[PDB]
Parts: sequence; structure tokens; C-alpha cells
Amino acid sequence: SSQIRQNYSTDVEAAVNSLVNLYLQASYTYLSLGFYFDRDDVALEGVSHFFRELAEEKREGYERLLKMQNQRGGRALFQDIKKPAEDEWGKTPDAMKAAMALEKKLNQALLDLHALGSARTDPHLCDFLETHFLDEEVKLIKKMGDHLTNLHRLGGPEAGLGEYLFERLTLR
Amino acid sequence: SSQIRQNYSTDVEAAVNSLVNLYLQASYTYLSLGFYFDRDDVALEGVSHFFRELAEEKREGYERLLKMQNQRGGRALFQDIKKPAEDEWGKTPDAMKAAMALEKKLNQALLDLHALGSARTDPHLCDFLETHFLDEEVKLIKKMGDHLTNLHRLGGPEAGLGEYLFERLTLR
Amino acid sequence: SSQIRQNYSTDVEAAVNSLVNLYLQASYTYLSLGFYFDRDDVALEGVSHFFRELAEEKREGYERLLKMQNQRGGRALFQDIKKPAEDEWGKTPDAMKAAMALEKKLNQALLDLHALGSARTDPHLCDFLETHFLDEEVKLIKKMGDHLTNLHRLGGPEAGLGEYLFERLTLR
Amino acid sequence: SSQIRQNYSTDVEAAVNSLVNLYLQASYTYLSLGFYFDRDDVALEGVSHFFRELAEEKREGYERLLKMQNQRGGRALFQDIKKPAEDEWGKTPDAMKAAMALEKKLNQALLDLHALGSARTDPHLCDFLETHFLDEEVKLIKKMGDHLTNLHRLGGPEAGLGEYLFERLTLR
Amino acid sequence: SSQIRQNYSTDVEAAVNSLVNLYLQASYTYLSLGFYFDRDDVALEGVSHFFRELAEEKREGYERLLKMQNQRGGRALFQDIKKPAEDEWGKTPDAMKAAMALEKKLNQALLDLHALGSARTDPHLCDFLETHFLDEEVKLIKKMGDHLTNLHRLGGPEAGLGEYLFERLTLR
Amino acid sequence: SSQIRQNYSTDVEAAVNSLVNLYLQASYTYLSLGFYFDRDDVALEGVSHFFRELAEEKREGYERLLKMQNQRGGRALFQDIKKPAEDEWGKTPDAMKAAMALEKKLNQALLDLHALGSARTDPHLCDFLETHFLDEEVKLIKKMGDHLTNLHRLGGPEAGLGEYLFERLTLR
Ligand SMILES: [Ca+2]
Ligand SMILES: [Ca+2]
Ligand SMILES: [Ca+2]
Repeated sequence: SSQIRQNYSTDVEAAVNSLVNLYLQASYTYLSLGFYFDRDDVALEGVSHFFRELAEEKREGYERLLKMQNQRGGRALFQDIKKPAEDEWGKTPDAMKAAMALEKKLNQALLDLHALGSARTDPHLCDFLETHFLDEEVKLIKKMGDHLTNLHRLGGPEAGLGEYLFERLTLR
Repeated sequence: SSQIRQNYSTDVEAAVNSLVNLYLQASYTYLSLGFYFDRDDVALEGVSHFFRELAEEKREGYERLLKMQNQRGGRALFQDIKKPAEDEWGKTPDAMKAAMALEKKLNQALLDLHALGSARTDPHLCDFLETHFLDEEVKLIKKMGDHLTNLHRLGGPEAGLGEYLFERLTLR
Repeated sequence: SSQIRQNYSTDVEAAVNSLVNLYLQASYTYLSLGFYFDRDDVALEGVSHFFRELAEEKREGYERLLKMQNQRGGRALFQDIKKPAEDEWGKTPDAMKAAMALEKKLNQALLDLHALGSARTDPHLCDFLETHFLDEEVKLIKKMGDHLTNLHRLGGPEAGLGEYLFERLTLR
Repeated sequence: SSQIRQNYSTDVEAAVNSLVNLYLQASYTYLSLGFYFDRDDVALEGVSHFFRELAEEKREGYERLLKMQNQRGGRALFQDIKKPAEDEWGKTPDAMKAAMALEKKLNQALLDLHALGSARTDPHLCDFLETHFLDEEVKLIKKMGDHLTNLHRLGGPEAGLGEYLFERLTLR
Repeated sequence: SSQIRQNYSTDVEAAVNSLVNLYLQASYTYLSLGFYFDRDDVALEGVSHFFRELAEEKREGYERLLKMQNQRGGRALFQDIKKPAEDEWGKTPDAMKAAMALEKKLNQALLDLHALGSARTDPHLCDFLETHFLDEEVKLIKKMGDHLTNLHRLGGPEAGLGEYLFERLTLR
Repeated sequence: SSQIRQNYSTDVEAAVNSLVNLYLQASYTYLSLGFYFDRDDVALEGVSHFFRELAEEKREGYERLLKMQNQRGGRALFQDIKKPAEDEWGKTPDAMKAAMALEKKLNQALLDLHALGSARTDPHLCDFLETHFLDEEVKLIKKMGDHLTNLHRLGGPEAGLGEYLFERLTLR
């Protein structure tokens, strides 16, 4: 019986905690991706930095969610964070495709939470996601799509050369 | 027949003017609270300043509402501003609880107006409240709840000592 | 039985609280005037700003009075603030005439309070009004009289043109 | 089959492209208005600058829309841009009235697109319009209404004098 | 019967308005080119920026023409702006070739207008085109020719790699 | 068969990955502690900040470990991160005691890894822990012990008052 709680559905409270878990899992996946591309036998510095920056973005994500949960009088419930689906992430096109699929999964969870908040008439939640999450995901999915198009353009039997040039001239 | 008016419901226009009155009443209540704690026999400077700052925040509230009313071609209708419910506000926990109840009443009016604007399909109104009012109230209600928890922690037979320390070390 | 109270008449204490109400009502009237001239079908920006600045001056008025009331060991008693006498204020000459009448009413209340303080031998009150209120009202009534003379000079069948030029070149 | 497209209705995609056309047409109309008032036999510099600035605002409008269309995986489809409805725009009140009607038409298209996005459950679109378009149009329609009120105030047999003074003292 | 008009042929006046239309159409074509290369499945940022900058150059073109038309006492007559000939512009060599053909068409119209002005003995027009248009087109056509030569040099079965390197190292 | 690997035991490689998991779990526990003390019904800002800073310190811990793992030609193997042992952490003495026990567990794992590296004759590992981890833990355990002593000193029936003063004057 939180003293500050006002028109904050338990369904929304639970869905927020599930989204916190998904973002924790996403940060952990990008941690693994970043350190895989820091391996001596992969050695793509710009790719590692790209995924390491995303792990921090996902970290700021669930931290913002947890701040909002407390602002609204909800209660954070933390669950186990599943390990990444892969230990080895292959080459840069395979890794970017996995990151693309992850961000789309996060985007679908955000849109479902917005739809839940609308059904429960929670405008603070809906505007909170609109302000901090929805456009961020749209922009990131666009950038990953641009990267995948250029990587496909740089494909073929010169794929290794293309991988090097992409890291050097697009990702630094 | 305002020349600029476009998809601005009379129900919304009236509800905005009622919310202007509620904010005028809220500012007036915080005026009384601020000067009560400036009394020589109460003498809690940080508490007076806390409530005096809120009276200004409520003032910027109804001024923003009145600006929006004119932007949308609505017409401000001013009614009498009721006096505060109390002349003497007791001790700091009692005053903070009254301020908490006031902000929750304002928040409920904001959420009802948002629900009205959604039913009437008024997205400018809905985004206007989301941008300027809804998060402000959530943040303020959270801060008041934090204050009440610390005041309860500082309660007991040392309540006067606790009241002094709260004003000195949390509210300045 | 305020510990600090020294030669502060209850008649003066009551008259101060009545003057606080009159100043609250005056600020509220100038709020309505300012937003009336911000309407799209009135659209006189300098006139709105002129009255909006006066609402703040009246606000600093009753705040100074309430500070003095506490300094002298008196107790603020807040009453309902009556709405403005008009919802629509006509043209700039009609509005300035109403503001003139309001300031004269405030001035007469100030002079009556000074006369009461003199009869009750309250020199702090009398000097307080002399220092902060009496000259302010004399100056403001003079400026409004100057505005009304120029508005009458700019009257006639070119009144709309005169109203525009007054707002542009005198009031900004 | 855009790789990035996620919950972006084809109805919304088409409506965005239609709104891009309406904004292209609006910019073109304000181009004509600006250069009409730069004619030697009209010669109202502030009026020309007012409409020339609006043509740029409409340009930033459809550019923002086209950026969003690509961000969401939609595809821009450009159609012919219709010429302005008039070659000669009369006097400043007639021109401002036409600009008013144009902005109201744009506002109605924006509100219809928002209603479509809500029906299709597209919160990124709805917040995109709320953030960048809806308040901009409300503010602009208010300013045009203010201009029309002052122009009507400056009307009568001194209309030419009023037109000159409006351009000199309001529009520069 | 413009009061300022002096030795300004109606044939020249009409030809200027036709050139204004051609420049409006050219800007619109470069708008489409710029946003096509901003698509996620094309994703060539330097190419999009190259064509977006040209749309602004064509915009400054017809604005200069319209300013001159008013300076000489001519009257702007705006017609419908035809949509671009293509919705999809293929790869960078195909797009640059289309932009090349467009600039050559604009250059031929400029040279024809200069020839008309010479036949009509209009030295202000002829020098106006010489100062602001003719060298600009010669320089731009040269740069596009340089780009096409390098793109052809970077062709072959490594065309995708060549396209990426051209955008990265020549166009940014 | 990493090309760079030189005298890096598989036992050490595995123990490093286990320590990475323990540090990930430690950061997650301090995340929960920080947001628990940000709850409206706990409301101890300095305590939340204290634990939030520690979550970042543990984050820099496993990041340093993962960097070292790649430097030595080892391979990171990520496992599931267990949730914190508690959802609610009680009062500040109970939370500090849990953080104390956690840091001692981390310290014991560090000392065991150092002992393993010494047995396997891995001086880079041993100096790496000495330089970056061992003194950090000794300092932190000392500070927590100091906090617990002061919290016990501030205990008794004035425990709530003591909790407030500790947060205000030691932890900010
Ligand atoms: Ca919104
Ligand atoms: Ca005196
Ligand atoms: Ca020449």
C-alpha cells in the first residue's frame, strides 16, 4: 500500500519489471558481443566499441525504468538474468543481425507495454516510453539496418577485406 | 466563434478553467502554509521556503493553462478562489500530509482532464499535460512521500528534535 | 499571546488581513486583464504585459504585508478571494479606467490603515506603509492617468488605430 | 519488405506521403506570397519576410516527415506539387486570411494522421506529430489570428496607413 | 504597366518564369535523390548529403531568379512542379548520371535565356546569368564528371566495395 | 589454440570466468540495494547512492577481468547471473552487513585465485590482482566496517534518528 501510488496498475508494474529483465539481458548480450570482438583472433576494435556502447545504453534503459517504478510507487522485483544465446558471435554481419533481432524484441516489448498502459489509462507511462525509449529504438534499428546494408554491399569473396574496411571507415 | 478554434471541445474548455481554479486554490493553500511556518511560534524556515516555492510552482501551472486556453481559442472564466481548509497547519508531518493530499487531488484532476481529452480526441491537450504537468506531479508526490517517511523515522518522543533536524538537514 | 507582540493593535492586525485580501483580489483582477488582452480577438501584447506586471506588483504587496504581520506577532487570516467584477474588459481605455479605480481603492485602504495606525500610535506600521506602499500607489496612479490622457488624445473615429499605436509605442 | 519495418501501417505510410505533398504545396504557396509582397507595386517588406520564413518552416516540416518515413522503413512517393490557388494575393488582410486557411488545413491533416496512428496503434508516429508539428501549428494559427485582429483594428478608410504601420511596427 | 520596368522583354519575363519552374523541378528531383540514399536498404550517407546540398543550391537559384524578376518589374507566374522522373534511383553511378543530365538541361536553358537576352538587348539579364549561374553550372558539371570517372574506375565485380569507398573517401 | 596464449592455465582461465560471474552478481545485488533505498517508504538518498556507486565499481571489476582474459588469450564464458538473495534489504545496518558479507566473499575468491595463480606460476595474474583488486577490497571492507561501527553507535531506541543522521552527515 504505497502512499504515493496513484492509478498505477499492478499489470503495468509487473510488465515494467519484466522489461527491466529484458534490458538487463540485452546489456549482458552486448557485453559478450563487445568482448568477443576484442578477442585476438577476431580483432575488430570498432565493432567491439559499437557493442560496448550499446551495453551502456541498455544499462541506462533499465536504470530509467527502475527510477520510474519507484517514482510511481511500484516495487522492483529482480529475476535471474539469462546468459547470452551464443558464446561465439561469428563475423560482423552475423553479430549485427543478432543485435538487430534483439533490438526488435525490445521494441516489441516497449510497444506492448505502451498498449497495456493505454488500455489501463496510464498516460505518465505512455509518455515516459515515448520520451525516452520508443524513438531511441527506432533510431538504433535504423542505424543497424544501414550497417547491415553496407556489410552486404561489402560482402562476396572479398568479405574479409570488406569487414576490415567497415570497421575502419564506418565504426572506427 | 473564435477564428483560431479548431477541434477544441467546450467540455475541455470548461475542465481547463476548473483546473485553473484548483491550481489557484492550491497556490493559495501553499501561501498560507509558508507563512504559518514563518510564524515566531512555529519558526521552521526551511519548511516555509518549501511551501513558498510550491505556491510559485502552482502559479506557473495555472499561467501555463491560461496561455494554452488562449492559444486554442478558449475563453478563461474566473471563479472565486476558496480559502484554505485550515488556518493553522500543526506540525511539519501534518502539513506535509495535507500538501500530499492536495497534490494527489491535482494529479487526479489532471488525469481526468487527459482522459476527457482522449475521449474528445484532443492530442494537443493530452501532450500538453504530459509535457508540463503529469511528470511534475509524479516527481513532487514522490518527494513529499520521501519527506513523510523521514519525518516518521524522526518521530517518537524526540519529535521536536526530529522536526528541527529535518528542517536543518533536508529542507535547509 | 504572541511572545514578540509589542504595541500591535488587534484592529491593525485585522485591517492588515483585510488589506491582504484586497491585494489578493487586485492581483487576480490583473491576471484576468492580462489574459483578456492575450486573446486572439483582442491581441494587444503590450497591454497584456502591462497588466501582468501589475499582478506581480500586487503579489509582492500582500507578501510584504504578510511578512510584516508575522514580524509584529500578528496572525494571518485568509478569506475567499472574490472573482474579478468583469469577464470581458472591453478596450484599452475601459480596462485602464478599471485599473485606475482599483488602484484608487487600494490607495484609500492604505490611507485608512495609516490613519488607524496613527490613532493607535503604531509608528512601525505607519512608516512601513510610507516606505513600501504609499509612494508606489501615487506613482502608479500617475502613470495610469498619463496613459488615459494619451488614449483619449488618440481617440475618435481612428480609435482602433490609436489603440494599436499606444500599445506599440508606449506599452511595447 | 523493409528489414527495419516494425508495426508501421501502409495506411500510415501513405498518409505521411500525402502530408509531405501538402507541406510541399504549402511551402510553394508561401513562396508566391513572399515574392508578391516583394513586388514594387505592393512593397511590404515585413510581410514578404513573414511569408518567406513560413515557406522555410514548411520545408523543415516535410523534411522531418521524410526523415521519419525512412526511419520507420517506409518509402517516400513524390507526386506533382500543385501551383498556388492565386497569382495575386491582394492586400495583407486577404493574404493573412489565406495563410490562416492553409495552416488550418495542414492542422486538420495532422490531426487526422494522429487519429489514424492511434487507430492503428502507432505511438511513435503519434508522439512524433505531438513533439514537432501539433504545437507548432497551434502557435502559428494563434499568431495569424492576432495579426488579423490588429489588421481589422487598423482597417477602415485609413486602411493603407494601417497596412503600412502594421508592416513597420509588428512585422518589421 | 510596372512603373520600374525598363527594357525588359515579355519574352525574357516568360523565359525566366519557365527557368524558375525548371529549377523548382530540379530541387525536387534532388530532394528525392537525397532521401532515396537515406533509405535503410541503400544507406549511402555521403551520397544523400551530396544531393541534399544540390537541392539547396537549386533553391537559391530560383530565389535569385525571382528576386531579379521583381527588380526588373516582371511578374512571377508559378506553375505546377512535376514530380521526379523516377521513384527509385538505382546505384550511385545511375544517380550521378541522372543528376548530370539534369544539370546539362539546366545549363542549356541558361544558355538559351542568355541568347534570348542578347537578341533582345538585355545586358542586365546577360550579366546576371554570367555572374550567378553559368560558372556555377560549369563547375558542378565538371565535379559530376569527375565523380562518374572515379565511379567507373571503381566499377567491375567489386562495384559494391567501390560504391562504399567512394562514399567514404570522396563524398564523406 | 590461441596464438598469443603463453603460460596461461586453463584452471586460471576458468577461475577468472567464475570470478567474472561473482562480480556480475555483486553488481546486480548492489543495483537492488540502491533502488530499495530509493523507495518512497525507505527514502535514504545517501545510502542509495553509496550502493549505486558500488555497483559501478563491481562493473569496472569484471570489465577489467574480461580485458585481462582476452589479453592472455583466454576465452570468456558467460553464465546466468543469479538474482540477489533478498528483495527487501531492511534497514541500513542490515544492508551494510549484507554488503560486508558480499565483499568478504569477493575477497576470498580473489585470494583463492591468487593462490591458484601462484601454484600455477602465473605472475602476471598475481600482480594483476594485487594492482587492481586486492587493495580495493581491503579499503572497501574497512570503510564498511567503519560504517557499521558508527551505525551501531547510533543504534538504540533512537535508531531512526541515528539512521537519518548517518545518511545526512556521513553518506550525504
Ligand atoms: Ca505523448
Ligand atoms: Ca515617516
Ligand atoms: Ca559580362
